Amino acid sequence: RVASGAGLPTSRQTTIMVTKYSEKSPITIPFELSAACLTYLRETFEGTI
Amino acid sequence: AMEANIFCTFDHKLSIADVGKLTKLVAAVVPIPQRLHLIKHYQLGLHQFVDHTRGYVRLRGLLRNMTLTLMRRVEGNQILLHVPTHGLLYTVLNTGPVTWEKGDALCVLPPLFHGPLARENLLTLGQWELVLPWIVPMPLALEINQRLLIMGLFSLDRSYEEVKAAVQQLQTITFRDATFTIPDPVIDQHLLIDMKTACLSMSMVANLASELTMTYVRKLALEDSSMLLVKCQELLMRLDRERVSPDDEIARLSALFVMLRQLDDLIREQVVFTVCDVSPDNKSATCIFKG
Amino acid sequence: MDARAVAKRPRDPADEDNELVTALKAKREVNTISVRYLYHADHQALTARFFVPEGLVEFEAQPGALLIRMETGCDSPRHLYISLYLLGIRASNVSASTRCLLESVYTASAARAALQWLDLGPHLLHRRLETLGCVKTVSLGITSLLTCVMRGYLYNTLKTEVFALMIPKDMYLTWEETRGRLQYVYLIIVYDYDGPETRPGIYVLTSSIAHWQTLVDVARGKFARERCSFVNRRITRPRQIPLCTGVIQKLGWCLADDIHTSFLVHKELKLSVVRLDNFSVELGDFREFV
Repeated sequence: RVASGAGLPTSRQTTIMVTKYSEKSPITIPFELSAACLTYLRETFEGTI
Repeated sequence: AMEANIFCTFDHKLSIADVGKLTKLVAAVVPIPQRLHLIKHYQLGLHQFVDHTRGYVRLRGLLRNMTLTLMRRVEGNQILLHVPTHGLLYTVLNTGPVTWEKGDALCVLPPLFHGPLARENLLTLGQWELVLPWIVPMPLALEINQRLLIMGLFSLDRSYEEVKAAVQQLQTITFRDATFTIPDPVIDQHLLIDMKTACLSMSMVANLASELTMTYVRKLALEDSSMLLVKCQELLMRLDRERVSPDDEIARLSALFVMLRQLDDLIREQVVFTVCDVSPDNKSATCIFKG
Repeated sequence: MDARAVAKRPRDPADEDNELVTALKAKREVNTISVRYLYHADHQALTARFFVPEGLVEFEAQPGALLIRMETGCDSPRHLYISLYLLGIRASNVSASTRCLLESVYTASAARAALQWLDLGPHLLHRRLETLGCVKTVSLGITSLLTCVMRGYLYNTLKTEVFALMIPKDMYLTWEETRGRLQYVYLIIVYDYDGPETRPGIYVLTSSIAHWQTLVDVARGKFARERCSFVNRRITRPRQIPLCTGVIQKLGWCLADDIHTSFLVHKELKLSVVRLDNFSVELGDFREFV
């Protein structure tokens, strides 16, 4: 605040308080895999070339 | 070096919401039955005096004997109570519905209501309740009792609805920045016993004045030089215009004075404060104390 | 609790440092603001500021004058302030020569309206008025400001000078040739009831009497004529009920020996006035008498 002269309104102290909050926005990524690619990555057959 | 303060302890356990309900009422007049150092919370307020058939006038008198006290500080367990000393200033809450202004001769009156209020909420233990008396400015405080007494004079005749239209006017005093609706002391046509006594306290006096004056004015008239008494009998002789043992005179005069002592509770009113500065939005104002 | 703790002498605030000093002492910080001596540290007197229109600042600019609130049925202002001297233009007690004299000074866009508010209604003046105290150190702004004294002595700050109360000679009266060593001051409104109009009759009445019973009894001698007017208005006017011959109320007290005549000076228009000196303020509630 600021000082002022006589005969004028003054400025009493003005404490002020505030509180911020928060937002949210999750994301997600689907992705597909062929069931054959899984069964070949898993099970191993005869060592044919 | 701390200033002396009465201690007080509530019995029922308080939730944190309850102790914070009380810290909103820092400054506040609190009647005390007797200047005991310790005091139970049951003694606080007019609530221990609350009655049904007993009227508002009983609160008007016992409150004069109550010791007004501000709540200087509020904590857990103990609650401080600062009794005012005469001539010192004391900040007080504007619990009274009337707005305060500079220099008012404030005087305490028991709280009133006109049915449901927008906020009756106060501190509330089981069964127990607090009641903080109004701090009305003096000119209205005469207007309160002047309405309450006349309203009971018509209580004998509620049967004429034209009389009720006058009671409806007395029911709602309209001080500036206020819209009061003073409750009728009468309930279900029947009077309260305190109202029946307060009406008897005045009507009996005016009746004795009509006849007892006819004697003593005569012997005292010729002796007077100021002559002001000599013309007092003229209105008394014109008060006739409409249409005994010596011991009987003593008992008759004796009632005329003692009834006025009973009536004095409704007449003179002590002022308990006089305003100085007023806080913005009239939430409260400092007032130098005056007994 | 200790026996030595009750043996200790009662505390002297002057020996203790001011609270502004005690806070700075721990951190040993140095503020530019002076801290060694708070002013107004020692004043039993209590005060409150009263904003006033600038058309009434005259004569009040001299320290020591009565102020009274004047309630108004208008919502703004609800309570115009009034000078004790400006009040005398309406009172019948003032001399007709003095009334024409001072009234030329008090004329203003504001002060002239205050006279109209005494004519707005039947209600008696004592209901419309409330004593406030007396000014010390006028601010004299374009919006005038006054430091009224609710209680105690009137004086300049730091006790450099003790202001004296000023009371007009036209209202002042003495109840006794033998003043006591002390005597209370009483503002006392009186109403001389009359047909066309009930004039106010202001009086200032210092007296050694203090008890209310003894005071009103001697009061009926000087005011028996107005007392005769009150009952006379009743018999003449059925269905008319005037009330209260007047009002007495305490205003303060004075040392009596200090009283002496004086005069106000403004605009080259001197006005003789009684001058109470060490008038400690002690406001009292109105007490009607018939």
